[PDB]
Amino acid sequence: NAGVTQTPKFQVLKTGQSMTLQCAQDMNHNSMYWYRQDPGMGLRLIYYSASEGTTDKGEVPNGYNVSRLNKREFSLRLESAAPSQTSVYFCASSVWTGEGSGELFFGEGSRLTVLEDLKNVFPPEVAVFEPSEAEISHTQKATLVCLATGFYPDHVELSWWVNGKEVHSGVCTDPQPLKEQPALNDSRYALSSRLRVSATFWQNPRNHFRCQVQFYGLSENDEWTQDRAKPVTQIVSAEAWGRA
Amino acid sequence: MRTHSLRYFRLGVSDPIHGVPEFISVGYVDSHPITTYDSVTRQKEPRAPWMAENLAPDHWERYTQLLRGWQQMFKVELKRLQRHYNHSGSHTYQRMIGCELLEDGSTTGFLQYAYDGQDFLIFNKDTLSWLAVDNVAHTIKQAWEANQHELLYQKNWLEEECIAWLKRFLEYGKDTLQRTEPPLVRVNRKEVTALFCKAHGFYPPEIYMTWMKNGEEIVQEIDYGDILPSGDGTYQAWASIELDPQSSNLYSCHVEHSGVHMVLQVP
Amino acid sequence: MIQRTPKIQVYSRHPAENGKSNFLNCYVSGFHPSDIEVDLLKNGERIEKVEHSDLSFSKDWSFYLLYYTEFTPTEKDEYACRVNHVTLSQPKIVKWDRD
Amino acid sequence: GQNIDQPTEMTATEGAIVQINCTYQTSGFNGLFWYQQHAGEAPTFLSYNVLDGLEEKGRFSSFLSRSKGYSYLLLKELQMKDSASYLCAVKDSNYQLIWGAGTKLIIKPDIQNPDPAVYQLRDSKSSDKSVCLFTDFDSQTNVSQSKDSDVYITDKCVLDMRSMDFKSNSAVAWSNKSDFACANAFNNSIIPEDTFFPSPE
Ligand SMILES: O=c1oc2c(O)c(O)cc3c(=O)oc4c(O)c(O)cc1c4c23
Ligand code: NA
Ligand code: NA
Ligand code: NA
Repeated sequence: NAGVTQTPKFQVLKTGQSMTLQCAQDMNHNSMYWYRQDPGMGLRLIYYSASEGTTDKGEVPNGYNVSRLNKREFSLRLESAAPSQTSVYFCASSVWTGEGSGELFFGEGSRLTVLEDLKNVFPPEVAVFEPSEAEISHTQKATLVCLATGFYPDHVELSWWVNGKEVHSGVCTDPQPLKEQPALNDSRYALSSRLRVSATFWQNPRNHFRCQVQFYGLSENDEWTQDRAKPVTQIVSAEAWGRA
Repeated sequence: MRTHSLRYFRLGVSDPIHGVPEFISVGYVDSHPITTYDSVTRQKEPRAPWMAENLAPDHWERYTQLLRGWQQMFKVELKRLQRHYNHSGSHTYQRMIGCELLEDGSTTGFLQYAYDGQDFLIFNKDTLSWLAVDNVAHTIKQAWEANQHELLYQKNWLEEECIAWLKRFLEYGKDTLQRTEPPLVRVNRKEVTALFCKAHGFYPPEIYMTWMKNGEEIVQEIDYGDILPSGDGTYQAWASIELDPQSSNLYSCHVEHSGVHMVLQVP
Repeated sequence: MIQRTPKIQVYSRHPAENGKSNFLNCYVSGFHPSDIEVDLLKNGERIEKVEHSDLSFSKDWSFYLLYYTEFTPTEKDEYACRVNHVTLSQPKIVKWDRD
Repeated sequence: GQNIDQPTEMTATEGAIVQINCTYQTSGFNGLFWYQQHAGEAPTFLSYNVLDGLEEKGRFSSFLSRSKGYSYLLLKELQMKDSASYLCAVKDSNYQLIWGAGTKLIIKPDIQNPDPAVYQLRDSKSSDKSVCLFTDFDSQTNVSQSKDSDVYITDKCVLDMRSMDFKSNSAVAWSNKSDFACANAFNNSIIPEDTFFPSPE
């Protein structure tokens, strides 16, 4: 029971480039769909597959094409990527289509940014800041903060690691990133996150905290001509230890 | 307005002969075919011109994809029936769904399935339940009746969506569906001696003919021909009664058709 | 499955007066399953140009068909309909009783 | 012209009732669905109505009037985990789904012992930025975006320390500007008057 498995979860493309989006479902469904989610609009169907052996267009097929390879898989293909195709893509499936009450089962989404140039891609700078002593005295709690700044596109996953294991209790990361220069259509982003722990936990000196940002960017095949380092997919981290 | 009905028919065949399709589906507005699809063309197409002329290629394209899905659903469902019957060889499976707009404005709706040409499951959209004729059907019922939502969907469709389509199609095809062509009714004798009441040339095909004797409805003594297509958009029929050699009687043919009643006395 | 055998009815589109073009109809109905073969005969020979309707569905789950050919009846000529089904051990022939 | 219209965003309070509307003008009607979409994640099925009336599924109920073209999703006894978008969808006469734009549901936490304050966090030897934390205030406070171009201020965010069943609001301000201080970081925001500003050392 995997449900609907689609890949990749993130992708940076240059204008005119090619890309295929994978989608599989292990549920023995017959109908599969490819949707496109954009801000301020309802979902929009690109292509659909009523059963194995047939596909047909949807509301927005131009610039895309598809292949129902077998009963399990349904692939969506861009062939000359274009900026307006920057979007989050969701593959979905139902037992049948043309039934009335059947719900849709969705994949995790695939997020594509299409760019004229790659000279705007940037990995995030990550820094960790340690609790205010004033805070510990006043509230008996310690809040560490992590800042990830100057990244582009917005393809990041921020996790906290405490003593080498991921933690979620006590975390709050921004739901939306901050455009570091709102006026610009290509401004870079900042993202903040917060770990609050008890003063006692912070005051043990063997306790180790690390904030980690996974950035999805360029790959071996993409061309790079800039002076700075190639913004490849990479993990950037920052840490702090407890202070007695 | 006379009574009108819309019906969709599906047929599946488990081991079809060379050529013969394993799936067929046809729509009717009253007695007129309006839509067809089958597993060899794999395309839904109008069988009525006032269909083709009033629905854009997008409709046929959309329903073509749905019928390719329904064909497969039927293949699967019939595989299941035949294996729980433990049946070898070729067997058939059928569906019918649709609705009636009666003359007084009230409506009806119906959905049922058949296996080997006998009743298998009949829907009752007022109790929201299925009737099963045997224990293979009983197992489909327990399964279908557990998706309370899917039955609610069928009740909505039979009651609102079906009726809405039928109203739409009645308008597209009104020059055909709402015309009246009264019948040409004669009488004649045939060898015992028999009175044959023949009518022909009429549309729609709903017609009632009966023989009366001295003002009483000779019945069980009447012999009813069927209503038959003439080949040109109209229908014929007849009824015969058998004459008594021993006493004279006043025999008269009665025909009702589209709100008009006709009486031919036999001198 | 219960296999139902076809009811066969041979008749003309209009009342046939000798010498006047008409249409000869063989209507085959109530059969199940749907495999069927129909031929119109002239004096026992099969007619080549014979048109037919699509297979049709009845509420009781059986099927009907209409086979027809334009023709002009004469005193001498005799016309039949020849039907074959899986419920039929051999062909069944039904003459067109003009009377 | 088929359209579905749902409100863009709604704010209710933790533990309260909220009712999300969805009105539709469609070509036929074969059912109206509700889906839930957590931020960053996939939509999941919540409910389905095709006849008229109300159906109850736990803390969620969903209503439908076919005559009026109208459905609502009613969320009882609100919880922070209910913060998401809610998407309504209608099957039309041709069984093809038409999707509303979605309603963002924001849940204000019930802050039991407010203690609003702004703290200076320790500089990092690996960064040139100074970092201020506005924290522990009531849900009634709103945090404004920076007015100075080299000051950056995040919106508010709710943290849950489940070990102590404790919840706090917080927002972050930072800058590498010389003139930058915590005492002046949130000066474009209407903060509580009792806000703690520890002496700066
Ligand atoms: O809207 C419908 O259009 C149809 C067609 O156009 C058709 O050719 C065949 C069918 C058919 O077999 O079954 C149907 C249903 O059970 C149903 O609930 C709705 C429809 C059809 C249908
Ligand atoms: Na359901
Ligand atoms: Na009759
Ligand atoms: Na019929």
